Amino acid sequence: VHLTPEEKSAVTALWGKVNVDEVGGEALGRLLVVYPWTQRFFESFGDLSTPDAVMGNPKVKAHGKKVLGAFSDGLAHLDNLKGTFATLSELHCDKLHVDPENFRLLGNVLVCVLAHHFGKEFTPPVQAAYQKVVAGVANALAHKYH
Amino acid sequence: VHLTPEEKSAVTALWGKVNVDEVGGEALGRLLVVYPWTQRFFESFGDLSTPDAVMGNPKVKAHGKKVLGAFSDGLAHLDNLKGTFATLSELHCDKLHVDPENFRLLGNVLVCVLAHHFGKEFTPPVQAAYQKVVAGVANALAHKYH
Amino acid sequence: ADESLKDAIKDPALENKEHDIGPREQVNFQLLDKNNETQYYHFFSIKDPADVYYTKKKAEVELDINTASTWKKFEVYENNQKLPVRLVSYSPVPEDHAYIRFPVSDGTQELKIVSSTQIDDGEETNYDYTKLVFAKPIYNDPSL
Amino acid sequence: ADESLKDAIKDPALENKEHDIGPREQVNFQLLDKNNETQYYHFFSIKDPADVYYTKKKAEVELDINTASTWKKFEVYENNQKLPVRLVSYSPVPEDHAYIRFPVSDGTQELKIVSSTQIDDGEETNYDYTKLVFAKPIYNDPSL
Amino acid sequence: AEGLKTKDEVEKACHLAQQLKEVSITLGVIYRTTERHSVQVEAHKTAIDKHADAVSRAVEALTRVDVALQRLKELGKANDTKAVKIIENITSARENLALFNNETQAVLTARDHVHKHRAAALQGWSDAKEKGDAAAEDVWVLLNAAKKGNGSADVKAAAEKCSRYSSSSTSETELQKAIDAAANVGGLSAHKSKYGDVLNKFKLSNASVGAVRDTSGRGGKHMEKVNNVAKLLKDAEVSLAAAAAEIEEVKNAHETKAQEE
Amino acid sequence: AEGLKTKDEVEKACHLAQQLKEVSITLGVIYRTTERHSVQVEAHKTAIDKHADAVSRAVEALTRVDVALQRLKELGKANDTKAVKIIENITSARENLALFNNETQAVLTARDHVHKHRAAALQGWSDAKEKGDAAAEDVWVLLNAAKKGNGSADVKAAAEKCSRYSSSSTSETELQKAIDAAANVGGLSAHKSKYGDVLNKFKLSNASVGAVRDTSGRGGKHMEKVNNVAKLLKDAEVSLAAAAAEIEEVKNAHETKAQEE
Amino acid sequence: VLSPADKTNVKAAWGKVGAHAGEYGAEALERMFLSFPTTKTYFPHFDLSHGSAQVKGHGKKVADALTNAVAHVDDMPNALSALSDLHAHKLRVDPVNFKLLSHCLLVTLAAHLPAEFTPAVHASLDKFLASVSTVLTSKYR
Amino acid sequence: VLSPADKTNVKAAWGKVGAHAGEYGAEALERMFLSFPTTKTYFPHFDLSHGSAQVKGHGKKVADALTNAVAHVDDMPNALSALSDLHAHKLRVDPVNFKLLSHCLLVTLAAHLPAEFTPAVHASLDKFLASVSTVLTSKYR
Amino acid sequence: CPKPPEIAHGYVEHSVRYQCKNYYKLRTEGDGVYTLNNEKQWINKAVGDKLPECEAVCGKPKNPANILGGHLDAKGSFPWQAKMVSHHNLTTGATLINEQWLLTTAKNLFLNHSENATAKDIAPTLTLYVGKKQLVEIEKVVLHPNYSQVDIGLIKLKQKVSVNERVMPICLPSKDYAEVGRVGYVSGWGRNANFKFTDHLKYVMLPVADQDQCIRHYEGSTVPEKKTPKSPVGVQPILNEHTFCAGMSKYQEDTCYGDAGSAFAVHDLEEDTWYATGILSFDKSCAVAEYGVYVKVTSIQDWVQKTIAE
Amino acid sequence: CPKPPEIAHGYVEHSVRYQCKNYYKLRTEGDGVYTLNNEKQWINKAVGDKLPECEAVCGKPKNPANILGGHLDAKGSFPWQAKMVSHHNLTTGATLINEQWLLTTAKNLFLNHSENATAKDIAPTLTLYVGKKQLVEIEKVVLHPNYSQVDIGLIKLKQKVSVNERVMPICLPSKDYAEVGRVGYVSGWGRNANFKFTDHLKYVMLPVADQDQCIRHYEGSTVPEKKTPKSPVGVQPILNEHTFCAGMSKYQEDTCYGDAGSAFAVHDLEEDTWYATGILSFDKSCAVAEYGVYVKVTSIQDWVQKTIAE
Ligand SMILES: *[C@@H]1O[C@H](CO)[C@@H](O)[C@H](O)[C@H]1NC(C)=O
Ligand SMILES: *[C@@H]1O[C@H](CO)[C@@H](O)[C@H](O)[C@H]1NC(C)=O
Ligand SMILES: *[C@@H]1O[C@H](CO)[C@@H](O)[C@H](O)[C@H]1NC(C)=O
Repeated sequence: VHLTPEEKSAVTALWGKVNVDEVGGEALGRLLVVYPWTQRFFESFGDLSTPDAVMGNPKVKAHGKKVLGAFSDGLAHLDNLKGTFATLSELHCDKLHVDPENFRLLGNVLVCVLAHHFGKEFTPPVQAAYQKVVAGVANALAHKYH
Repeated sequence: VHLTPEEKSAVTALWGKVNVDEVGGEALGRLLVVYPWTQRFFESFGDLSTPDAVMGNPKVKAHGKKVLGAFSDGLAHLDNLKGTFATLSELHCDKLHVDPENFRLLGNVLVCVLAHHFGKEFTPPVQAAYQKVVAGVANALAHKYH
Repeated sequence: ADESLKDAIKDPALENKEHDIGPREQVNFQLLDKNNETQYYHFFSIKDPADVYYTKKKAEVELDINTASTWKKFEVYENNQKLPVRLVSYSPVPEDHAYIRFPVSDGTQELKIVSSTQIDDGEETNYDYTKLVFAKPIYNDPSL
Repeated sequence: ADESLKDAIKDPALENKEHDIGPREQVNFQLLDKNNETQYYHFFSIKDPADVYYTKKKAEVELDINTASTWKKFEVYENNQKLPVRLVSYSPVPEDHAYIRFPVSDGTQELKIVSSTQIDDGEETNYDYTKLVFAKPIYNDPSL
Repeated sequence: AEGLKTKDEVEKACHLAQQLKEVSITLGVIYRTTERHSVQVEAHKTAIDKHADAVSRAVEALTRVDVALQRLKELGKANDTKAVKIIENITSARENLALFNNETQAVLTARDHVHKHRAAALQGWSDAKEKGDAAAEDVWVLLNAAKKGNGSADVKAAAEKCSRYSSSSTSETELQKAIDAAANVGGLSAHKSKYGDVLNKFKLSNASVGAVRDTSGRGGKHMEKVNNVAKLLKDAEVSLAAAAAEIEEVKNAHETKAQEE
Repeated sequence: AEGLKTKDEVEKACHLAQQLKEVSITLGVIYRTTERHSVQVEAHKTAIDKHADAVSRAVEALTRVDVALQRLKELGKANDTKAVKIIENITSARENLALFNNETQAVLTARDHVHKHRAAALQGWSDAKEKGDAAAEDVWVLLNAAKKGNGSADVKAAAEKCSRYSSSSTSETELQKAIDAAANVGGLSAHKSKYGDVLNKFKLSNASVGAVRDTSGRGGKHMEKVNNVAKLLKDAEVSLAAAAAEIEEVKNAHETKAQEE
Repeated sequence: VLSPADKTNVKAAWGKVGAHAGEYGAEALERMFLSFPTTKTYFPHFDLSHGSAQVKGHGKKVADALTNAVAHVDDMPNALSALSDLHAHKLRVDPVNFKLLSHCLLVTLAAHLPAEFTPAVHASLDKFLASVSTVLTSKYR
Repeated sequence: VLSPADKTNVKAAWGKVGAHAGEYGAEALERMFLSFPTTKTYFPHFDLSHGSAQVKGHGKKVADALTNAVAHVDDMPNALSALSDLHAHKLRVDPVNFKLLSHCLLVTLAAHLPAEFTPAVHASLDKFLASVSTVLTSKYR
Repeated sequence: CPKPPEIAHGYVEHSVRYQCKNYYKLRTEGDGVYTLNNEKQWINKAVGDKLPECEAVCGKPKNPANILGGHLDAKGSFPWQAKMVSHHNLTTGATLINEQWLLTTAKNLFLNHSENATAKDIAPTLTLYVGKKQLVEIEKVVLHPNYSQVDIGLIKLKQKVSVNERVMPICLPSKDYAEVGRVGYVSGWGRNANFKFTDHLKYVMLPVADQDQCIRHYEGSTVPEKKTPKSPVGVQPILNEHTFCAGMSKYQEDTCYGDAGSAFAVHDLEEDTWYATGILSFDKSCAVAEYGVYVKVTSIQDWVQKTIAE
Repeated sequence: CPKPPEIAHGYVEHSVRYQCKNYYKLRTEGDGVYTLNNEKQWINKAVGDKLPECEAVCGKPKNPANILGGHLDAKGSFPWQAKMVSHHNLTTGATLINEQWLLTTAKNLFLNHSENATAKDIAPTLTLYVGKKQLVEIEKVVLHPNYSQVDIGLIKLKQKVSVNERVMPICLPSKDYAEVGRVGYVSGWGRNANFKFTDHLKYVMLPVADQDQCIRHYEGSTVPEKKTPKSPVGVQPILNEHTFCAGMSKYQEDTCYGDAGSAFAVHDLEEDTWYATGILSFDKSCAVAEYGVYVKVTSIQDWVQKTIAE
C-alpha cells in the first residue's frame, strides 16, 4: 500500500535499531505461546510446551531470524510486496496450507514485540505505519491462495 | 381328352357289359399282387400275402366296387374329368400322398382285366380308346398335386 | 428218386457235383405230346441236345432240367417198362437245374415220360404222356 | 494455616462449607502499601466490604480472597503480633476463593499483612508489608 | 330316429362326420409311420444270424474245453496247474459268451414284441375303419337329409357348404371334442355308444403304435450291445482256438491212464 | 570439492535440491496426518476413566462376595446350597469383569504405544529436517555457483530456470530416484553417505507414522469391546447388588458360630 | 427276380401260347402303335397299318426273342446279349417304351388266354417282361 | 479460559498499571483510530484528534470497565452485563472491532510496561481481553 | 438399438449377443456376446475383435419322414437330395454334403461324354437342382483319382446355397454304418415301373446286405479265379472293399436308372441326425437284380475333406 | 449403439447395463441389465419395464482428511458444508443431509427476524452456499416443533443439487456416536481470533464431553433447583437430553460465532463413512467457555425423515 515519506522514514529508521539476531525469534516464540495451535507446524523444534522452553529452544530464534529477515525484505521493497513474497506465498499456501489468518496473527505479535523493545518511542503514528506493513506482508504472503 | 364318337360308342357299349360287382375288385387285387408295394395302403383289409387271399378277401372286392364306380363316373363325364375327380384328387394327393404313378399302374391293370373278360372283343382300337380314359382319369386324379 | 424229384434235389451231397467225366455223345431229340406236337412245357424245361454217356453195359442218357424244385414226378419208360432213374448233380436256386441219368437199351429211339409239376403245396399238374424222340438211335460204345 | 494458603485449600472438608451463619457487620477497608498508595494486587484480590462476625470474645473478621490457589503466605498482624489465621470455606476452581477468619481486639483499625504469591513451582512474589485500614474501628457486639 | 336342428347342430354333425371319416385316414398314416420299426427289427434278425456264424469258431472251441473238462471230472477237477489256469484265461471269454446269449435273446424278444404290437396296431386300424366309416356314413344321412329337408333355409345353406373330408388329421383329442359338441345339443344322434367304439379302437390302435416305437427302441439298444461283445469273441477266436487245444496233455491224463486199468 | 557438468547434471542436481528440500515439508504433513490418532487415543483414556466409575458399584458388590467367601473359607467352601448356587448366578458377571480388566488394559497399552511411535515419528521428522535442509543447502551452493560459473551458457540458463521448492510431495521412492540420478553422473556430489541419512531418517519416520495408524486401529477395536462388556456390568449392577447381600445368612454361619467357641 | 415259381409259370403260360407266339407278337405291336402313337417314331419306314406284312413279320422276330428268353430263362442276359446292344446303343430306344410294349404284351396275352391269366401268372408274366425289358435297357447311356 | 495462573497474572500486571490505567485507555484508543481508521465510524461526534479531552475521558471509562473486570474477574458477565447489552444491542459494534482494540491495548501495555510483559503474561493478558471482548459480543445478533 | 431411454445422472453400457438364424449355427470360442468400448469398439472378452460366423446344420431336416416302389415325398423330408440332368435330358442323382458341394458318381458325370473328357469339359454341360425347382449354378467338378474303382464325383457350386427346410446338407458319418443290421433311406429322381423318370421325389427303406452274398450274386465268386459275369441285368456293378450292397425293399421296391448319386442315408436315433453312409453307384438293378450297390462314404472321407480345401 | 457389424446368416440380441456416474449409486432390484424385445421393449427379467434411478452417495468425500484455531481446508474435505448468510451479512452454518435438504439451527434461521416470524417469512430472506461459490436457491424452510428446546431447522432446496467431489451430502447415523471417547470433526464458516468471519473453510477435531461436567459448567447443577446461570460468556446454551457437548481442541482451538449449523461429523473407520452425529447449536463459547454444545442427530431422526416426505 502507499506510505507517506515520513511514515517510511519513521519506519525504516526504527527498523534500523531492531536487533536482527533476536526480535524475529521472539515474535515467533510468542505466537507459539499465545496462539498454541500454530505449534502444530513447528513441533519438530523440540519441546514447545512451556513458554520458557519455546523462548529458549535454539531452533526457534534460529527460525525467527529467517522470518525476521523475510520481513526485512518487505520494508526493502514495499511496492512489490506480492512479488517479494510470491515464492514464500507458495511455501505456505500451496505446499503447507497455513490459514492466512495466522500471518496477521504473527505480524501483530511482531508489532507487540516491537512495541516491547522500543517503549514510548514506538508511537501511535509509527504503529499505524507498521500496521500497514504487517498487513501488506500478510496479504502478499496469502496471494497464491487465490 | 377328345374322343371320336365311335371311340366313345365302342367304349360305353363295352362298359355296359362290364360286371360292376366284380371287375373293379379284380383290377384292385391284381394291383396288390403285381405291384406289392401298394399293399401298404390297404393292409387294413386282412391278409394280403398270397394272391388267393387278396382275390378272396371280401373287403377287396368291396373296395374295388367303389373304385370301379369311381371309374364309371369318368366315362359319364369325360369333358370334366378334373372336376369329377377333384375331390378324389384331394383324398389321395393331399391327405394320403399316393404317388401319382400308381393311378396309371392301376388304370392299366384295369385295362388288363378288361381285356381278360372280353377276349378278342377287346380290340386294339377299343384299348387305344380306353388308354385315353385310364390316363385322363389318372391325371385328373393327380391334379391337386400341382 | 423218380417218385419225387423236388424232394430228390434236397440231398446236399449232390450240389455242383461233377457229372461230366468220361466219353459222351450229343444227340438232339424232340419232345412231343400224344398228338405229336411239341410238348412246350417239357420243350422249355429240358436242354437240347442231350449228353449220352458211355458205359460197360448200356449207354446212360443225361437230362438237363430247369426249375427242378417245381418238378415232382419224372418217370422215364422204354418199351413201356420203368427205367431206374437217378439224380446225379443239382445246381442251386438261381440255377435250379437237376441232372438225371438212366440206362437205355442199344437201339432205342422213342422214350415215354410220365411227369408232373407242382409249385410248393399247390395244384399238381400231371403230364400224362410225353414222347421223347432222339434224332438218331442210341448205341453204347464200350470201346472208349 | 497461614504458612501456606494454597496447601490449606486442599483440605476437602472445607469446600462450599457454610461460613455465613450468625450476626455480622460490613466494614469497608482500604489496602495500602508502605507509601500509603493502594496495594493493587491485594486490592484486586480481596472483597470490599468485609464481613465481620460477632462472637463471645473478640469479633472475627472474614476475608474473601480470589486465586487462593496462587496465594502462599498470608499472615495478618495486629500491633505487630501474629493473629491465629484459619481457613473456614473454599470455593473450587472456576471460583478459587478462600475464606479466612481471625480475631481482632476491640478498637483495632489498622492491620498488617505479610503475604506472597507463587504460581505452581515458579517464582515466589513476596509482598512485604500491606496495611489494611478499616474505614471505621472494629468493635465486638456479644449482645446479638 | 330324426335328424336336424338350428344351423349350429348341422355343423356339430358336419364336424363329426369329418372327424369320423378322417379316423380311417389318420390311423392309416400312423400304421405306416411304423414300417420303419418292422423292417428294422427284421434286419436285426439278419445280423443276429450273421453273428452266430461269426463267433461259431470261438464257441466250438469253448465247447471243446467244456467237453474236455468232463473226462477231466475224474483226475482233473483238482488243481491240475496247466488246466485250472486255463479257466483263468477264459475268464472274459465266458463273460462275453454269457452276455451274447443274453443280449441276442433280448433283441429276439424285442423283435417278437414289435410285430405283435404292430399287429395289434393293425387290427385296431381295421376295426376303427369299419366303426368310423359306418358311423360317419350314418351322420351323413342326416347331413344329406338336411339338404332339402324342409329347412331352416340357413340350415339348407349349412349343408352344401360342408365337404366330405376334414382339412386335418385327428387326435384322440379332436375326436372326443367332436363327440363332445355332438352329445349335448342334438342328442338327435344318441348313437354315442358307437362313437365310443371308434374312439376306443382308435385309442387301442395308437396305444400299440407307441408300443412299437417304445419296444423297438430298446431293441436297438440291445442290438448295439450285441455287435460289441461279438467282436470280443471273434478277435479272441485265435486265443480260444489254442486254449482248447492246450487241454491236449489233459487228454494224456486220460490216454496214459485209461489203458492200464 | 568441485561442482558442475553439462546442462543435464545441473538439473539432475536441481531435482535433488528440490527433493532434498521437500523432505522437511512432506514429513511435516505426515506427522499432522497423525494428530487424529493422538487425540483419539486420548479420548479413549477419558472414556476408560468414565467406565471405571460406571461399573464401580458392580465391582464393589462383586468384591463383597469375594471377601465374604473368605470368612466362608471355614464352613462355606463346601456345598452351602444358597451360597454355592450364587457362583452359578455370578457365572457371566465374573466373565465380563475378566474381559473388562483385560480389554481396558489393551486400549491402555495400545495408547502407550501410539504415543511412543508418534514420538519416534516426531524425532525422525526433526532429524530429517536437519539432514535434508543441510544437504539441500549444499547442493545449492553448486546450483548457485552454476549461476555465473564461467558456464556452458546453456548451463547458465539451466540454473535461473530452477526454483527452490519441488512442485509435489516425496515418496521414499522419488527421493532414492533423486539420489539415483545424482550418484552415477556427477559424482561431483560424492556426498551420497549423507543423502543416506536423510532417506534413512525419512524411512524411519514414515515407519512410525504407519506404526500409529496400525497401532491406533487395533486400539479402537479394543475400545469397542470395552464399551460393550461395560454395559453388561452396569445393567447387572442391581443383580449383583442383591447377590452380595444374599450372602447375608452366610454371615450368620459366622455370627451364630463365632460367639460360642 | 424270377423264383422257381415264376419260372414255371412263364414256361407253362408261354407254352399254352404255342405257334400263336408269332401272331401275338404282331397283335401286341399293333396295340402299341394304336395305343401309344409315339412308339411309331422308331419305325419310320415300316408300313404300320392293319395286319401289314412288315408289322406281322417283325412280330415273329419279337416273338422269337421272347421264346428264346424262356428257352434259357435261367440266363437271360447271355441269351439277349446281342439284343442288349441293339436297342441300347445302335437303336437307342427310350426305356419307357419297353414298358408300353410290356403292357401291350400283357393286354394281348390276356385277350387270347383267359384261363391261364390267373393273378399268380399275371405276376410272373410281368416280372418276366420286366426282367427282359430291363436287360435291353440297362446298357442305355 | 483464565486459570488461576492467568487470573494472578492479569491482576499483578494491571496493578503495575495503577493510576495510569486511565491514561493508557486513551493512548490505546488513539492507536486504534490511527491504526484502523474504520473504528472511527462508531464515534462520529467525538473530536478524535490528538489528546482530545473527549478521547481522553472516554478512555477513563474504558479503563474503568477493565479494572472492574479484573476486580471481579471470577465473574465477568455479571460485572460486564450492562456493557454486554450496550455494545451488542444499542450500539451494535461489529465483533471484529474489539479484537483491534484488544490488540491496541496489548501494544499499549507493551510500550509502558517492558518488565511485566513476559510471554506468560502476554498469554493471560490476551486471554483476559479475549474473555472480555467475547462477553460484550456474545449478545450480538 | 431402438435407443434406450436415459436415466437421471446415469449412463448405458451396450452389449450385443450374436445368434444364428434358422437352420444355422454359431461358430466361435466365442461365447457370442460383444460389449461396446470407451474406444467404441465391439469386444468379446474371449476372442476380442473377431466376430462369429453362421455355419449350416446338417442331418436335421425340418420335417423328417415319420425307384420302382413307393413313399411319395409329401413334406420334403430329403432336403439334401439333388436332381441333376445331363446334356441330353438324362436325369441323375447327387447329394448335398455342405453349403457349397454335392457328392455324385463318376458315372453320372460322364454321361454324354467320352472317356477322354476331363472335368473342365463336363462342368458346363450339367444342369443342377436342389429343393423344388431351385437352380444352383455350377463352378467346377472334380473326380476321384480312382474313378473306375471308387465311383464318385464332387460338385462345387459357384456360391454357397441358402439352407432351409427344403434345401440343406447331410452329415458325413464319423461312425460307419455299412454293416448288416443297419437300415437306410434312399431318395431318388430315377425311373419307376413305367420306366418314366419320376414326377415326384420318392424314397424307400432298404436293409444293407451281406457283402459275400452280394458278391456271389453278381460275380460268382468271392475268389477271383472263379469270377464270371452272373449279373441279372446286362451290366456289372463295381465291387471292392470301398463298396457295400443294399438289399431289396420289404415290398420289392427297388432303385433303378437315375438313382445313382442319391445317398443311402442312415438316421441315427440316439443323436437324431441324418448321415450319408453311402452314395449309389449301381442303379441298374431294378426288378430283376437283387442288390443295388453303394460306395461307403467313410472310405472317400480323407479325399473329400482334401478336395474341399480348394 | 455404434452399430455392431453383421455376420452371415445371423442376428443380434441387444442388452444394456445401466450404471450410475461418479459419486452416485444404482437403486433397483434391479440387477441393472435390460434386454431388447421382439416387442422392441427394454426389459429386465426382475423388474421388467422399470428403469433404475441414480441416488447420491453420502459420507464418501473424494478427498478426505489425513473456528479460532486451525486446519485450513486445502482439498475441500468437507463437501457437505454450507455457508448461509442472513439478510444483514451475518455468516452462519448449515449441512447437507441429502440432494435436496440441509440441516441448520432454529437460531441461525431466526437472525434478523422477530419471534413472531414464521417459516414463510424467513425463507426468501436467506442466501445459501455450497461447495465453492455455488449458489443454491431456496424453496421452503421448516422448523422443529420444539425449536426452543431442540434447536434445529430444515432447508429445502428448490431443486436437487448435483453431487461431486466438493458438494455432497453427509450420512445420518444409524448408530449414535455422542458418547465420550468418540472424536468428531467440525467444519465452519464462523469467526476467528481476529473475530473476522473466516476467509477459508476451516475445521477442528474435538472430543465429545461428559454431559454432567458440561452441565455443571454452564448451569451449576445437574439438579434443577440448584441451577444458576454460570456461563462464561453472556448467554446460556440449550441443555437437555437432546443435546451433547464437545470439549475444546488439543491446542485450545474452539468454535465461535457462525459455527452453528455446522455438523459435528464423526468418521467411522470400519465402514469408512462420514456421519453427522450432531449439529452445532451454541457457537458462542470461543476462547472463554469450555464447551460448544450440539443437538444429537439421532434424536431428530424420526422428525427429519417425516419432513422430507413433503
Ligand atoms: C395318440 O395320437 C394322438 C394323435 O392322434 C397324439 O396326440 C397322442 O400323443 C398319441 N399318443 C398318446 C399316448 O397320447
Ligand atoms: C512411506 O510414504 C511413501 C509416500 O511418501 C509411501 O509411498 C510408502 O508406501 C510409505 N511407506 C510404507 C511402508 O507404506
Ligand atoms: C435487520 O437488520 C437491519 C439492518 O439495518 C435492521 O435495521 C433491522 O431492524 C434488523 N431486523 C431485525 C428483526 O433484527
